[PDB]
Amino acid sequence: SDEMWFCETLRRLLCPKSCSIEGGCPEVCSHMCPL
Repeated sequence: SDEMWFCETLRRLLCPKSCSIEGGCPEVCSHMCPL
């Protein structure tokens, strides 16, 4: 817990959540978890 979350939370904070809903998100959002 909180490990895989942390990366995805960084995603949720630095990337617009719309990325998972509608899209239209910058490619940085994709490599926010390069692990």
